[PDB]
Amino acid sequence: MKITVVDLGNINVKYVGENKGRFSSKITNDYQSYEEGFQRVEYNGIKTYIGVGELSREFNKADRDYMAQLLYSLAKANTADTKEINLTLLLPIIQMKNKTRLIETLKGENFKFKFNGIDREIKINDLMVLPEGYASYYSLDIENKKGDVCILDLGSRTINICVLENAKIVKTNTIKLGSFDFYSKIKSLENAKGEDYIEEDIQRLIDNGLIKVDSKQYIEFLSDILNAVKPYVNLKTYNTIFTGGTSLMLKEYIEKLPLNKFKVHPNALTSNVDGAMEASKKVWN
Amino acid sequence: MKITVVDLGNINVKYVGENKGRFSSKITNDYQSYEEGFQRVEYNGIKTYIGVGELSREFNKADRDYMAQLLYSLAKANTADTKEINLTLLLPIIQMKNKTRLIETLKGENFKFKFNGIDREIKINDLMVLPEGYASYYSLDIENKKGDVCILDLGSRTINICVLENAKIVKTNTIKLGSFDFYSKIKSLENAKGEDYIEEDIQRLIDNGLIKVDSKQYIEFLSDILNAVKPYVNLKTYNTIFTGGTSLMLKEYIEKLPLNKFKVHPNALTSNVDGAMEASKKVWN
Amino acid sequence: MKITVVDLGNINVKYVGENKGRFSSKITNDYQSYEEGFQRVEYNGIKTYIGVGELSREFNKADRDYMAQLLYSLAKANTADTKEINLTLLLPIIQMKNKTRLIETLKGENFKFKFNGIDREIKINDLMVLPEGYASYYSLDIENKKGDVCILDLGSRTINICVLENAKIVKTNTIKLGSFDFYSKIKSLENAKGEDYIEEDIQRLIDNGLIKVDSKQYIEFLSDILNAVKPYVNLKTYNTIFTGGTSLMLKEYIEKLPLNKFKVHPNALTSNVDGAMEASKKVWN
Amino acid sequence: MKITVVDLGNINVKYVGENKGRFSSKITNDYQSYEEGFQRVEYNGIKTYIGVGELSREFNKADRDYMAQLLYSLAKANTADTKEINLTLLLPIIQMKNKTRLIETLKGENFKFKFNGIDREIKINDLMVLPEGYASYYSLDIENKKGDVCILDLGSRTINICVLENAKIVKTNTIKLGSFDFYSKIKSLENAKGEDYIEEDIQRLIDNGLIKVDSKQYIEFLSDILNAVKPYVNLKTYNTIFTGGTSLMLKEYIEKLPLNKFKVHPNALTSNVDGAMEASKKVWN
Amino acid sequence: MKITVVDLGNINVKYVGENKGRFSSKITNDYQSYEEGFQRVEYNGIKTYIGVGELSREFNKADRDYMAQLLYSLAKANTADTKEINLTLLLPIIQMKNKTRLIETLKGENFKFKFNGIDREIKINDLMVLPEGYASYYSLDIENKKGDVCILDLGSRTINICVLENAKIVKTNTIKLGSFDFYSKIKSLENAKGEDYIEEDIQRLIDNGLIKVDSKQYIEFLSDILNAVKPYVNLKTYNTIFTGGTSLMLKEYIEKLPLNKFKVHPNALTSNVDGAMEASKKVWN
Ligand SMILES: Nc1ncnc2c1ncn2[C@@H]1O[C@H](COP(=O)(O)OP(=O)(O)O)[C@@H](O)[C@H]1O
Ligand SMILES: Nc1ncnc2c1ncn2[C@@H]1O[C@H](COP(=O)(O)OP(=O)(O)O)[C@@H](O)[C@H]1O
Ligand SMILES: Nc1ncnc2c1ncn2[C@@H]1O[C@H](COP(=O)(O)OP(=O)(O)O)[C@@H](O)[C@H]1O
Ligand SMILES: Nc1ncnc2c1ncn2[C@@H]1O[C@H](COP(=O)(O)OP(=O)(O)O)[C@@H](O)[C@H]1O
Ligand SMILES: Nc1ncnc2c1ncn2[C@@H]1O[C@H](COP(=O)(O)OP(=O)(O)O)[C@@H](O)[C@H]1O
Ligand SMILES: [Mg+2]
Ligand SMILES: [Mg+2]
Ligand SMILES: [Mg+2]
Ligand SMILES: [Mg+2]
Ligand SMILES: [Mg+2]
Repeated sequence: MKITVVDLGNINVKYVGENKGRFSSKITNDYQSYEEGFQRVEYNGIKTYIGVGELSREFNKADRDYMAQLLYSLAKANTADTKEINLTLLLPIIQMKNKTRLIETLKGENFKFKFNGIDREIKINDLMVLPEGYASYYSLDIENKKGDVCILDLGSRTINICVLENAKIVKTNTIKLGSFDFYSKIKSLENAKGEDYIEEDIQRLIDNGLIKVDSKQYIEFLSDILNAVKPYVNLKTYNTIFTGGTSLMLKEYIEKLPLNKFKVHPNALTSNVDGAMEASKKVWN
Repeated sequence: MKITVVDLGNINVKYVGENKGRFSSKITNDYQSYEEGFQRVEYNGIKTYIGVGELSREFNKADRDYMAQLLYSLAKANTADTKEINLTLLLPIIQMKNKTRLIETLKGENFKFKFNGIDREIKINDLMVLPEGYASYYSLDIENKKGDVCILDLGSRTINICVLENAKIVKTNTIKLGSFDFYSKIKSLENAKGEDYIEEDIQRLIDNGLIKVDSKQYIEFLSDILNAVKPYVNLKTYNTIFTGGTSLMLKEYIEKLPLNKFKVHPNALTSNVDGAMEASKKVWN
Repeated sequence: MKITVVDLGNINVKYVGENKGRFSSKITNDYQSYEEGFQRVEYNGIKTYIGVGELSREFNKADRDYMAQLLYSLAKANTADTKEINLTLLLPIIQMKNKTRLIETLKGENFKFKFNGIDREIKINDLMVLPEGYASYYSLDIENKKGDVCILDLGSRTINICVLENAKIVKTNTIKLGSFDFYSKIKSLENAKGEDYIEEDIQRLIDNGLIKVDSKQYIEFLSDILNAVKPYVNLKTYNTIFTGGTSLMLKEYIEKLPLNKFKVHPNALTSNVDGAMEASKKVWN
Repeated sequence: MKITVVDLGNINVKYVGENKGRFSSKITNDYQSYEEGFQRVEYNGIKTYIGVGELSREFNKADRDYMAQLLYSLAKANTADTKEINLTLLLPIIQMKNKTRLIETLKGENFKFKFNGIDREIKINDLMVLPEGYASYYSLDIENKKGDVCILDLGSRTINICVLENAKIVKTNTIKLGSFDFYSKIKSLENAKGEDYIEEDIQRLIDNGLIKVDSKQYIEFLSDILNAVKPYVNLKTYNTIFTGGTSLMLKEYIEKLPLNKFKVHPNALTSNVDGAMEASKKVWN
Repeated sequence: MKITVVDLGNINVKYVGENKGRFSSKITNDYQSYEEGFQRVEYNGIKTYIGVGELSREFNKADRDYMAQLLYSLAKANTADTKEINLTLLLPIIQMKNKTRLIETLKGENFKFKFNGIDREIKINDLMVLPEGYASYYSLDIENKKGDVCILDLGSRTINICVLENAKIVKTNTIKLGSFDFYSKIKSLENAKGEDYIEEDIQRLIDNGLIKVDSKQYIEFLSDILNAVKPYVNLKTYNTIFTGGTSLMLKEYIEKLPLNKFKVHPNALTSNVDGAMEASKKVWN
């Protein structure tokens, strides 16, 4: 009956159901003293604390312990009364076959968990999967759907390219690149001097004003990503829809490109979500 | 019982059966991630995606992998219930003998395929072949049949000339020329500057308004093609029926020629089809 | 006085001067910790490390930062004592006009750089440019020069066609295709399962024996490239000289083609170089 | 003349000269009653006792009081008669520039110290520095040098990655992680109940059989470290040489990994040393 | 109804209820002659004198005879008329589970005692527990709450670290270190000569001017404690709130640190108290 959409991502998780929201992808099984105060979930005896700790960089996220984050997001989005729902997940546009390994472990399965001590249960009627980026096309405005466009999702580690003709797809591909590599680049020179920064606590340093990120590093990253699209797409053609958090991160620099026609998707963070979410309304409803 | 007509072409495929239509000749065996969303056919274990990828420029189209496009067109035109049909193909007016290599591989053969996962089968009672251009004469209006006319099909790569006396043919020939050479000419100067266009994604650029095609390039192409007909035909004589997509592409420029009597065939795209299609009604029915 | 020839390429750079050689086209401006141990060049304050990092896929290589690779190759080929030389570059047979943008930035210019810390300078008397593929004709054996031949360079991203009559050219063209597309095809199915390969570290995987490249993928690539030459050349005619690294990559499969007369150029890697290099001896000497 | 190599480390110090050996990195300036019985060194009036006390966890070990441990190791390795030597230190592969701050304070300097009351002096002709991990490659067996390998040093607090092509480096990086974090994890749950353990006296508890370390904690640590290498290296590729004491600590669990090609370096403790030590023979001798 | 907060500590006890205050943690069951004149409490027949004698150094203070000090503090803070109250204790941020052993022995229990001969009774409605250091965050000023801060309590024997994001915690840990170790260090060299000082009567000697504490011993202690926080926190980041009596003891030396942003909490002695005390108002009121 209900519908829930979850983009696990690699650094951020974005959920939309009865209530929408997002949080950080950090997950840790490390033992903790003051359990009351943190967000956590316990499944079949193993406990995990969310929003802190490691980052789960493993590629092919079909098997990167997509276990605690999913249930936590389901509990946060919907309410306790809800028991049966329809899940619509978003996988990268290249790892589709892994959905076979997904459905087998989820479809028609009842999951019981704690969610900060308030034990509850949940079941899912049927599971559905959509490519990343392609989903966002549905959230796109009508004025851009008619034309031949290119959905370009700039993920933390994955760039997703989906070229759409007039309501049809032509090209689909993925690139191993994203903001994580930029964070690694920054830490490569920061940790060198005397410091101990890592890819996790580095963005907050930029936000609070400790790391002085020169404007041209963003330009270098822009050139690098745009150097990873020429073999597959000519960005001057195929009016482009930038999506993902990296797009918001680089928008003021993207807007000054030598591209005839383009734009940065509004609410890009949830775009890939909302789009797929719209698709759900089309299928079950 | 049923009758189906298929013009494979070189850039476009045009089918007419219980339901008519057309699509692009692009075919690719390349591996694909998001199979659901594309049009495809799998035959004896090998899968091909239609409407995208390469273009299959091979001449003598009797052997240019006329395999996936044919079955896809048959499935799209007719319905699943249909099992036996009569196929009427259109070959160029010079490669007739290759029909011997065609019939042997098709007549009395049952083909099973997927067509986007919905497996089905189909058989063909008997195969029939007609020259290109000659077919369109049947689709022609009565007012032009009586006079001595010249059917001139301007294909993407082949120009077909068939001179008809009063219900009889006198001259028949083919020329290696068409819109593909024009696309090559345009890309020769476009790719030179900084770009990466090819013969496939170049027409769409003209359509959407990126390539500024000067009016006189069309005139140059017109002179080139009309320079390829003087040895065989005097266009002032032999009232001319222009057919093919190139005719629609150049019609407003053809209409201003110093020719006493001529015309551009209506629905030229399907003309060569409809004509031959009429012929089928004459033979089996 | 001296003469130096440099084929920048897109994946490999090939230099010949007083000392010949080649290396990889990978270039990175990324910050590096252990600078001693890598090959690098610093120009006007910006440092670049060669043989590692990105790949610079940008087409129209007249402006793809042809800056560090050039100076590094000049330093490696010649010696420190040399100050003035004559440069003979090789551009694709379609981007000639870009030579105007080249000469202006190079002719009569003195470049100072580090080359792994040993600072040095160099000047170039005059600059010269030759088409790709056409150059290799000079390196060709005499037995093939007399006949009407077709120089076919199979680059990593560009196919160069130059048809030569008896010591004269007739046809000249370029196609966007090469081994880079093959690498993209392989990674399209490899990255899908669970992996993280890209177009850079994929050839080494084939070489060391991790990727199982089926024999028929090479055949598919051969058909694709040979499907990109029919509109311009009939390979049965115009005895063919295959050049480029891709020719060595596919030679044992090229040798089994239904072509009456052909061959694979020896030392094809440097052929395009040596040929043009011979031309230099003709002009200045 | 003589050559001495010193790996200060963070928990253990490893020296090799005329006589090889190792000891603990614990250093304390705390006042002591029974000075006779402990190992100590007094430099310019300040006394320090080695093998007991604090642990000097400060990162960027270029300035973590690398003062008493160094002289103590020099005295223990060589003999009293020796006056002039050549020092070859090992720094992490990311803090190279700090060598500038090192040489200035050491090169051409005479150090006098007590070494348990037997006053002596020593001078160093010239100082040399090598990256950690990279050094161990020289100690590696010939059978592994030819292939493209990955030196992976698992330090107490630092993971050092150095990817070597055929006798050349491609990738170099550091991660803040090691056995110290594992000790912190263990104490996090041990100290909680009633105890007072710290990161220093915790390994001895495991060795003597008081802390019951479940087998799966080692697996968790293995996954954590292997989660810190995917962005930079694919361990299935790049045949891996594990080095460092942590490798010996986890070897029986490393040996059961799903890695096609790998190994644990013999005498890993001194590997990083011996390797660099070999390098010294190449330079001065 | 009433609310009472008690920080037992290890050397000092700090109570706040209807009347606030503090005293020394010294407790002795030793027989005493002149009982009138000392502060004491007798519980179930056993008498204890407060403010003199031993010091109760036992770690895991959930069971270090937290019996007489508690009742004495309750009697001193509130008045005789009060019978029922709500207790809010402060435990270290690592020994939470011991609260289970606490509540069972206190919740819903009536305690009768003497308190210097004036017999009285008291009951507690419900018991509540909070981590040390975390509590002080509530007492903190608003200007520091919004930012990502680090509460650092420097106890007599325990260092408590609690890293707070924007109103949320991320890291929580404890270290065995404090002013008691400093007192032990001082006595190690004082008792050596001819004296008989211990960890109890040593601070008073500093206060009254008998022990000449060199300024650099405080610096050594500062470095030692700051050497015990690098693995868990980078003090340059995470604006720091120093709390505890040791902070007041070292404040003039803390203020001269190379830290960009920090401060010493006002009334740090009661900070950990007041904070938790505020929390009580939030829960019951
Ligand atoms: N409000 C914001 N302002 C600036 N940058 C943001 C904001 N929200 C997210 N980002 C950036 O966008 C990135 C999030 O990418 P994300 O969409 O989580 O990757 P993926 O889609 O692959 O999961 C982060 O690295 C973050 O720096
Ligand atoms: N609706 C249209 N408007 C303008 N041009 C068209 C249209 N449809 C087709 N064309 C042009 O006609 C050509 C199609 O030729 P086609 O009939 O497919 O060749 P062939 O008959 O040899 O298969 C294309 O190159 C296209 O540019
Ligand atoms: N010794 C060799 N053996 C097998 N393949 C090779 C060898 N040398 C080069 N190649 C292949 O040839 C290609 C080099 O093409 P290249 O000549 O650099 O392109 P371009 O001429 O466009 O710069 C590479 O992709 C590589 O796989
Ligand atoms: N003989 C041994 N048996 C088991 N474990 C050992 C042995 N020797 C050292 N170790 C482990 O290896 C670690 C030493 O790491 P080390 O090489 O000193 O770090 P670094 O290289 O960063 O200085 C220690 O934590 C210790 O537990
Ligand atoms: N007014 C003061 N002036 C100077 N130092 C003080 C003062 N009050 C307390 N101290 C110091 O602070 C310490 C008290 O620490 P405390 O907060 O009791 O530890 P805990 O919080 O672990 O119980 C004592 O060692 C004392 O020397
Ligand atoms: Mg994403
Ligand atoms: Mg046709
Ligand atoms: Mg080339
Ligand atoms: Mg080490
Ligand atoms: Mg305290």
